[PDB]
Amino acid sequence: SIKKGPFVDEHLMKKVEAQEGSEKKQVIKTWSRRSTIFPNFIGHTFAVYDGRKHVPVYVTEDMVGHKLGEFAPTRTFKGHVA
Amino acid sequence: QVEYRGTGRRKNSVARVRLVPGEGNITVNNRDVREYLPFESLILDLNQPFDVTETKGNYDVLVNVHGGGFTGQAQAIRHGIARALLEADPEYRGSLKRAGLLTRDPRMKERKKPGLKAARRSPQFSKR
Amino acid sequence: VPKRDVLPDPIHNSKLVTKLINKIMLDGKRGTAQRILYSAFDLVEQRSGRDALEVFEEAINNIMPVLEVKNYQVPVEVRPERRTTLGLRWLVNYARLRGEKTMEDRLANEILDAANNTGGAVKKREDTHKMAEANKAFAH
Amino acid sequence: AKTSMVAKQQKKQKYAVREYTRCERCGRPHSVYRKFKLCRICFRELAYKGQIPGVRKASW
Amino acid sequence: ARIAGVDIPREKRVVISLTYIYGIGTSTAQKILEEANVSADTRVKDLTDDELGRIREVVDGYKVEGDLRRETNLNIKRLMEISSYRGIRHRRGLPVRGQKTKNNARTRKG
Amino acid sequence: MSSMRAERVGEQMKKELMDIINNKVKDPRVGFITITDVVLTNDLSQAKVFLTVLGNDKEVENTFKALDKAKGFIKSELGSRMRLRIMPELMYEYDQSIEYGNKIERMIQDLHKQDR
Amino acid sequence: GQKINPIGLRVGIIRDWEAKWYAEKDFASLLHEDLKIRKFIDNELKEASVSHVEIERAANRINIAIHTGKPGMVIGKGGSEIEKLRNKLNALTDKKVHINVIEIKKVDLDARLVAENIARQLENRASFRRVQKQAITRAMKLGAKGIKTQVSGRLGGADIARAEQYSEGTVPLHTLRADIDYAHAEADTTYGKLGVKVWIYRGE
RNA sequence: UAAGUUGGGCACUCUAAGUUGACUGCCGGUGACAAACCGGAGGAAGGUGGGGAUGACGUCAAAUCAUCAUGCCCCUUAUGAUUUGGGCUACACACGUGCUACAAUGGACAAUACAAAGGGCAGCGAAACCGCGAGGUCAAGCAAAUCCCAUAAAGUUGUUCUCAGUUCGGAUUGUAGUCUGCAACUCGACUACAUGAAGCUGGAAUCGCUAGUAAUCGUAGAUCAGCAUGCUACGGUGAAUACGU
RNA sequence: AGAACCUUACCAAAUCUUGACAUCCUUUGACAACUCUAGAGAUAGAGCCUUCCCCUUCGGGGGACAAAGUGACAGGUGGUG
Repeated sequence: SIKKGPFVDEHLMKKVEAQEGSEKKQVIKTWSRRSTIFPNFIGHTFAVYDGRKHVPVYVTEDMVGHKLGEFAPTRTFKGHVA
Repeated sequence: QVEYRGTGRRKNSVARVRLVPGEGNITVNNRDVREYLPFESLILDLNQPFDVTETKGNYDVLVNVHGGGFTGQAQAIRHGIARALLEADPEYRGSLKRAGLLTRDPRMKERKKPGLKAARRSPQFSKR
Repeated sequence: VPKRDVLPDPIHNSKLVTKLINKIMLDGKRGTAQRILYSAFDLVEQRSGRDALEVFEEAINNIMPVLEVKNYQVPVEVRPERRTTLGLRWLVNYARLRGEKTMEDRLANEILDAANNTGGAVKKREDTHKMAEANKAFAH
Repeated sequence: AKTSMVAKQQKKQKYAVREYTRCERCGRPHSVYRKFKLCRICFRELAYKGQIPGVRKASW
Repeated sequence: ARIAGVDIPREKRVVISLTYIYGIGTSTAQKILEEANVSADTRVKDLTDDELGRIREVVDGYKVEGDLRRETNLNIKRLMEISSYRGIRHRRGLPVRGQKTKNNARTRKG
Repeated sequence: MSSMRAERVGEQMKKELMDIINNKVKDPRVGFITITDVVLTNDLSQAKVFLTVLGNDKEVENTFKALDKAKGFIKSELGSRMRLRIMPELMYEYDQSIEYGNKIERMIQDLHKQDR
Repeated sequence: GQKINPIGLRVGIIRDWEAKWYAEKDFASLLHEDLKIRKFIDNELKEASVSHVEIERAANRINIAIHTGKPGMVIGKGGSEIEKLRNKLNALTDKKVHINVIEIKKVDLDARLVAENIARQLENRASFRRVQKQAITRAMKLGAKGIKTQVSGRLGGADIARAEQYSEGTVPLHTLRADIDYAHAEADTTYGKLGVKVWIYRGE
């Protein structure tokens, strides 16, 4: 479950810190599979690589029921007719 | 006084049956049989030794038994009692051979073979 | 061919109780089955107070069938051991199918009613009689 | 393919638990015994060969 | 009903009455019998003045009238409002931890 | 294992078989007024004859020990009579259904006794 | 499978193990070290046709015994080559060794020797049939209670996998008091692989 | 002595290696007198006592070039390959296996008993403390008949639920925590709380079991840094059925 | 007989082409532990250190390689039971 507090990658954090000191940036190329929701990612945007192409998704103010690891299933159409 | 000895080995249960003079009764691990062996009103079989062997003079029993289930332990008492009756005097050896319960039953749980499952059931057949 | 029968019984008076404790021993558990059949013993000795031996003997002497069947159907003479076994199996089947409230009210009602030579036990008895007598056309 | 797996499991790993105990003589990925570092079939092959001093089957 | 919530079976034991509707539940039976003393005295409703003296206080913290309903409603509102990375799998019957659905019968699904 | 053809062969073989067994088997001293019924396999190579005899459990045995010898004559004449290509081998067996059916009528007494 | 190498069942009853050492939980190290010497054996195999080796592990020393096809040059003229083999083994296994070369049984009645012989004969473009006839002839001349050699694969430069067997005498396989020698070999010239399993039954 | 912890012996059991023993080896009968068959005595083992490995010739152009090797054809600045995400597991679905319930022989609560086998050196975590539990923390002994994993469940002793979609039932999701993993989301397991669908023994068809048997209820091992409704091994209760082809 | 990464054979991206790995020739040699930086990581630049350890009669071998050239090549979970 949860260990070492919130789990990060310690290098995407460097990029977000560098781009957050000035006016916030709405473009961030990343992988975002070893990161969790925490208040320092508010107001930014992330392009999570689901496996074919990373797609930007903007951070909202209500990140309690969502995680930035995945925004859409890597199974496109979820392997079903409907 | 004199004390005879017998043993019962069946269903991986060994009872070190020791026979002593007295009214005729048992002490399984220095305890009574009724509550030690759960739902064991079957002591009729356990006292069948007294009803069919050596007239009906009951002989006190002291038993130290470990291993196997409670029913297997109970039947293991019978073998030790029968052995003690045998070694008391050979007169009833033939009668015990003719009264049953003397030939030790080698029937214990056997091995598990591949193909069985949680229920010991062979695999099914390719139906439909 | 061998049967591996068991002689002794906690209640020595009747040896059919061995078959009883064996068949009611479902799901690999013996203690509670023996407990509930003792409860049936007690209640049948209590309701219409009499020794359970007589009522049980009436049940095991009136519900015994003489007509069975072994794409052709033929009546066949029944061996006494198979007849008693089938009777006891039907008794436990009635116990299961009745599905009454208490542990043993169904069992005691079954044995008492079979002793009365009435009820679903004799209904199944006459079903066996008439179903087998319908098959007599293949006897010749 | 596995020709680069034989070295990848031998090359550096990003963290503590990143490897698998593959066979040494064989390259079979799955069904390996960690006590011998050998796959399922290699153990049988050497046991039929009598290399290990362990006792034979049918002892129970 | 009278004690709390919406309706309570009549002439029944308390342990099932408190769990007939959204409420304390019967998994907390050990905790409630350790804290409170109102239990199944007998299978009928024997609610007297001595009864309900402190069981209402013991269960007071468990406000269950529409609390679970509002919690679930806001959760699904966030689900279908915010990006539905879980909402997409909530239509097919998959939990947060996954189900690997293969035998999709007509219970959860249309 | 049975076809209409086997049934016709059985009927027409029964008619001739009863005739021969009671009108041409002289030599066996134990002749018996018999009734018969015959069944065959689908391929007409095997035939079972079922019959009844009058007498004790030594007279049925004498008659059987006589039928056993006479089988050759029966087969010869039967092949000399019928158009069928392959002579089925013949074995003679009592029709136990006669006694079994009679025992089948026996328990009828039990049903009528308890209800009266 | 239907047929399994019988020396697998034979070992542990009448015959000793192929490799022997003291017992401990560190069997992985011992086996992975022994595999290196087993693979190194091929260097002496390719010239002396050594049947097999029994390796022993003393308190801190290693003892081996090879069954060479001829001892004259494996022992050298006066020990001109054993020392370098010992040194190479010491370097490769990171531990010393005590080589004790013993010549295989004087008669070429063993299994692996003749298996390699017929494998090389096939690889040298010689009729497997005539080679087998010579092998069984000298096998019965030398005296053996039972001997069979199977072959499989694309024999005689063909494209069909056929199998042949040429046995002689009483050969009890299901019997356990047999004391047999199962062998194997691989041979080819330009076509796939052609496996041969020679079986020897010497005494009961 | 709480307790085989201690002094004393290996008496019993148990414990591993030699030795008798069930081999037709004796009797009576049957059988062409023979082989053999039946019954018996002795006898634990009576007609090979039981269980397990050993699977003839071969059949399936059965499976494996993906353990490995392997002849040939092809790419060999890609048909080789370093690193990051997933994916083999998606669902209108069907399939077969396996697990869980449809129950009051039952469920729920409380005291209480019987087992063997396997692994263990940095692993097996004695006792104990804390916590809502998972588990957190400290901590004994042990290269093993010493010590641990680890308690056996059903069952015995009393009670309750009283025939309902049930004090049956946990599918479903949500809330807050635990072990391991830097990481538990496609993507581990467990816990405390709530929610409570179907299912009230299942139609034609259909599989399994011949005695310590099924069925049932527990235990251990590997798979693993952690993750078994799968597998193997061990243990407990324990029946009728085969007249007959 | 263990699918979150490694695991995996596929796709996308960052990417090299005697290649990821390994051997044969030579320039030669105990194989680089840790940090800063560009980079999603790889990888790369460096600071730093890997660093004759065994025989060494002074070489050399081997013995690992730090990087390089070389022709083979290696390689295919590419195919064919």
